[PDB]
Amino acid sequence: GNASSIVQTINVTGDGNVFKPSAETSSTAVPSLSLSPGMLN
Amino acid sequence: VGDALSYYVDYNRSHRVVLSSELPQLPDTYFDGDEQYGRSLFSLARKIGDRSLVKDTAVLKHAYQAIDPNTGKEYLRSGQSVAYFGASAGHSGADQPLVIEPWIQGKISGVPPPSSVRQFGYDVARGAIVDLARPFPSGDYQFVYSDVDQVVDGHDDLSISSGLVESLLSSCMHATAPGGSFVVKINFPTRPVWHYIEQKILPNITSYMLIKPFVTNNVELFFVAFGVHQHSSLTWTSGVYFFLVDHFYRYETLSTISRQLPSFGYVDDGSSVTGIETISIENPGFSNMTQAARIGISGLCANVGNARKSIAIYESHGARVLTITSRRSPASARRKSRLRYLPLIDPRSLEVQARTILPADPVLFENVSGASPHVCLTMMYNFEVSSAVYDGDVVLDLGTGPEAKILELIPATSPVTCVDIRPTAQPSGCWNVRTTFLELDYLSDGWITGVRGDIVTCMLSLGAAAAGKSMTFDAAFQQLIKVLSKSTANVVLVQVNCPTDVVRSIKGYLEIDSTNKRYRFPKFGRDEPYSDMDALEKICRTAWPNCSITWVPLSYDLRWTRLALLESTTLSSASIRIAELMYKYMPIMRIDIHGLPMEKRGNFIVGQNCSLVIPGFNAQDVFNCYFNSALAFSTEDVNAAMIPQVSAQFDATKGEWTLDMVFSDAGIYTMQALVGSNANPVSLGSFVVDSPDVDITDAWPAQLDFTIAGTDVDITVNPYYRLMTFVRIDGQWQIANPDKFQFFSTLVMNVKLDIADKYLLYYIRDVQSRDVGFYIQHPLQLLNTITLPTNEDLFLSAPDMREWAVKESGNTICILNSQGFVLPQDWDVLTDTISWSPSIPTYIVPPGDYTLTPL
Amino acid sequence: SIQAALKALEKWEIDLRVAQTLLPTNVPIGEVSCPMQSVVKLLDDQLPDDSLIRRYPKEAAVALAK
Ligand SMILES: *C(=O)CCCCCCCCCCCCC
Repeated sequence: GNASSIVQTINVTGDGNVFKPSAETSSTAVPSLSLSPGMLN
Repeated sequence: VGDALSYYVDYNRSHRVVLSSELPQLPDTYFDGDEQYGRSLFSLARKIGDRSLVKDTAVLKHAYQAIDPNTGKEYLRSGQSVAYFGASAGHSGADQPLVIEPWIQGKISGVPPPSSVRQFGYDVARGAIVDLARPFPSGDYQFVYSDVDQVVDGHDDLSISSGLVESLLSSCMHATAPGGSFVVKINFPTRPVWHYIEQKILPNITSYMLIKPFVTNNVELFFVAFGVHQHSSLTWTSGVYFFLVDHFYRYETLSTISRQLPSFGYVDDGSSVTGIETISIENPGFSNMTQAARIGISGLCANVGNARKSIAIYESHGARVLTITSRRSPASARRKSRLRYLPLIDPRSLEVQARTILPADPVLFENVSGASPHVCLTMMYNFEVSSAVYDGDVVLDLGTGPEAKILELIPATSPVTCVDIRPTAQPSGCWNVRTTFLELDYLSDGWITGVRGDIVTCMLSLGAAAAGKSMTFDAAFQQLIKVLSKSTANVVLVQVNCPTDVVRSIKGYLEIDSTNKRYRFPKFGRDEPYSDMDALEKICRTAWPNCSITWVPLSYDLRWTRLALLESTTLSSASIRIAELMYKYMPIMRIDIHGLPMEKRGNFIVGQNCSLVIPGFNAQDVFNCYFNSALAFSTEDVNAAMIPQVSAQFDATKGEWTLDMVFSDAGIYTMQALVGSNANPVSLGSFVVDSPDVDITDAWPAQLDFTIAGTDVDITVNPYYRLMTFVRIDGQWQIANPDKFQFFSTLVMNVKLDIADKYLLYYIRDVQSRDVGFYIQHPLQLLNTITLPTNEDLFLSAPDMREWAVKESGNTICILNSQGFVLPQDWDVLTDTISWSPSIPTYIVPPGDYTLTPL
Repeated sequence: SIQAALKALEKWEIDLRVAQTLLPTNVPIGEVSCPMQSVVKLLDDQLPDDSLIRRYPKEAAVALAK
């Protein structure tokens, strides 16, 4: 990926990266919102 | 110096279907800084004009020469709505790309002017501004040229650039009308880009091309597509694989070599590999005991000997001063590594100086003209020996020059022997390791038994030797073999005057007679003999039945050029190309006295079955064929083998292997073997294939279609050669009009006839390899012998830029190419000019005699 | 503005879902683990050629970690 002579990014295919799927870190973004209109007034 | 060199590859149905996933990936240190430094340094030092101009000229010329079989003509006609995407202004003041005006002017042979051009780009000035990679409202063009930078949009990496390339390809795909064509530029050729191209564009064209003009050591590439929005089954092929292989290899080598020169505009003080050494004496004194500068000059001589050393004597600030200048190189400083004491110099040459000489200004790269042929040939020769010698090898060199180049080429721990006639000049008493010299002949007898030695050499010597003694090449070779027979050597290197292909001639440089086995060097003024490959081979087979013989190839390598750049020997492209061509007839023989033999069985011509039987092995062993440092095939996988034909059989009775092949490229292939479940590699002998004959004959009927359809004639040609035509104007090759002659299929050529064709000769030339006209340069003397009518209408155009005035039975009518010319009422002009230069129109003259006289 | 913004990413979200779902990036209990070179070498082996990750890697990675 490195498009520059000097790299100061995050080597995705580099070493030192960590992959530890844990229960405490169960992924989610924004499944649903309480957009009920009675509660929205 | 010199102009640019162009490389191209076309699609062929016949090749092996290579997939997208096994083309060479780009190097990964390609962005690490020192490489960037090398690319900067090479580009700064390039004698050339407007790069965007020359590249675009090259690509347009090569684009007007791609035919549709479905309709027998170019996909590139004239009047085509042409979009120039990326119209960089160029700070030269033209405000536009510098080829558009020459294009429409038709000031290019082979490139008919178009209808119009529309200039879109970020830095356009005469067109319109937009960022192309995203949609923008426009009409439809028939041809779309691209010169878009991709190191600008998208941040500094390679995947964003990969996405830019797909965006550009789709945008161009949309801009062209159905049946059009487009060229795109690629900054970084990476694998997934061709993955995308293969699964997204290839099934939507008719033919494609790849093109690479070489003006700076980079990886820029051009990709050309034809017949947009028409379905086919085009996929990558063998030639693409080989081309990419070379297009990466050359780059890697040149970058390595370029990474050693001192920086552009540096300060030489002695630590740099290449520097302008110089020392001066104020008020010199020579006659009496000096012991002051007698060491002073001698130190510099030992520093940079064997390289041209220049002097000046003048006066500065009242003091009479002498100055010495020269240049240091790795080889020059390698010679110093071999001395123990310091050799000293006789100054008698200098105190006699009674004249006055102005000093000068140091220039590192001194040459202003380009390196001469034969010096480059000698360099490309000596790279082989300098590479092929390791440390400690006991060396016996024959033909050794008096200046003893070898003392500057080999490591400083290998003993050497000078075997020549003229006395040398190199010293005697300062040599740390053994070094001997001789005054005798190496064709002579009774001197061999006393001399140790492992690698025996002879370079640019034996042909002159045979010529001098009035001796033939056959006898000279056999006598050299005889002399080496009772020796103790181990490996032999010999330059040999003997062809490697179809016999041809290099113009003005090496003219070859096929009656007597003789070469001629005109610049050298001498007639020498040669012999033939098979004739020589048996002689080597005789004295050594264990002789493995190989013919090391050079006419693709560039590593040898490192023997120039590192002492500032300026290079020209043409001087390179002629060196390869000259080398195809002065090859180098590498003979191992105890290698494993290889016997040539079938007929070794392209388009013909070949056969080899390789004894002395086991059924669990492999062979690999290389070609230009590529890999034609290996035995383990017979099938996915990149050559047209493979076979593999084994004789468990005798342990003899058998490989029975067909090739498709003339030149040299090399077979190497792999023995055991180990990474160890053996090097078996190489072999040569040669192209079919260059002979041509043609049939000319008696009736001549002076109409538009035009007469059609038969040109008997072995199909391997692909053919076009040219003209020589002002000593320069111009591309004949594709609208004038049409090849098609036996073979038949179409032609529209004209009076103009009487006063210009026409050549059929060949473009299949990188070079043109090397094999077939056939003038059409029959064309300059036509018998005109008088009862017939005629096509007619001017011959050239000169001033021809017409005459009907010796009576001037008007004047072609004249200021204030007026068209006759009975003449008439034709839609598409038959001329060799698109600018000059073509008229219709009514029946009569027409004579033109030069003025 | 919100609705039209969410319209644009209608595909990029799908690509990220593919990336997180092709192999288990969540576990019920405790914690599991696997070397990053291996899993990355896997993704460059199964994601479809049209997936946006192939052309926009670092942002995809940082979004994943987000
Ligand atoms: C760095 O050298 C640029 C090329 C390598 C980038 C990584 C591979 C591209 C795709 C990102 C990860 C692979 C899985 C999608």
